[PDB]
Amino acid sequence: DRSRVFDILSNINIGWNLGNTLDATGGGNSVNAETSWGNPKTTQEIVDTVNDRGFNAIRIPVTFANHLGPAPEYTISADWLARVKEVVDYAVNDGMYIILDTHHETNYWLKTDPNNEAALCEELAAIWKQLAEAFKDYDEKLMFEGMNEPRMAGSAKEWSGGTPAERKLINAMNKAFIDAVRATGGNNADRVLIICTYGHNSDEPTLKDLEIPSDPNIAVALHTYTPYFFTYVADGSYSVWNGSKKNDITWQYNNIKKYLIDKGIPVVITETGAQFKENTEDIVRWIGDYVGTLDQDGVKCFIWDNNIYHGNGEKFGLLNRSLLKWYNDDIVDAYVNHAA
Ligand SMILES: [Mg+2]
Repeated sequence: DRSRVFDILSNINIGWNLGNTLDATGGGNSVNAETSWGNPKTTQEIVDTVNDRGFNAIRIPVTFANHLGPAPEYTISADWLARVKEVVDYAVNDGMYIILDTHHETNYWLKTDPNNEAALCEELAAIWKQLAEAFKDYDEKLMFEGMNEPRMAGSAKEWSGGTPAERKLINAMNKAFIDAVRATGGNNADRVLIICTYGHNSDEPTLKDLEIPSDPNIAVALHTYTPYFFTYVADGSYSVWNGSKKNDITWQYNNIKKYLIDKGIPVVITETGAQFKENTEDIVRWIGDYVGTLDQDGVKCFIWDNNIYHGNGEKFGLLNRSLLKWYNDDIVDAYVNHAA
């Protein structure tokens, strides 16, 4: 029975990612990494604003690599650990549901070479042991997500669920993550731990090869920016949403129900969203079809928000953090009022 995890997740309206922030990789071994991709330093007020709008869950992506000491201890720089804790505490201060992950480790040490399994598992465990210790006394609203889109960057199947060998490696890494956290005890004994597929991919072969831990306090995370050609800008992309492509969402969701939901495994969509293409009305309709599909089985999602809206880049921005005002209240309304 995994009902405790379902109970905790049911308290979430919809979630929000503090993107391009603690996950940013500039600045070297410095707290300045946080602002290295152009976002302002996070404040209590920024977090309050997210909560107040109706996003009562926040995902805090963090890239640790540059703040780590040498193997085998991989000691997290004290200044960085303290700053990560400060940001998590903004959310705890507001009684929010929280996901803390490791993030762009994939730029550094987290390269899914099956021949390097031991070193990979050991580094992931060494990092999570330290995080679990730091947050050992935190309550059940704080969840850990072991990895983010773990893959081999540049590989042929980087974004299609990788290879069978890589997927076995992911299973091993998910276990190492769970094992390291549970070993620290305290509230970490039953904290919700969120494992993932290769690249957070949700294609059938990827789901089919996913090992499900016997640990009853886990959830499986996926990233479904579906359809890719609506949500991203690429040759072949479109900004119009009239429902004709809803099938792309339905098909994929059916594989998620087949392999996870209908088996009683908790699923969380820890990233999704649609880049702004001067198509407010279309995104509002897509949200209805996409989030409405997840709502059928009470699956929760967290929206990616990188604070990019007017400028160049992937325009996932929703909250203008400097002004504490939302870039687009119609899109934001559709998200937070999804259950209405
Ligand atoms: Mg306890």
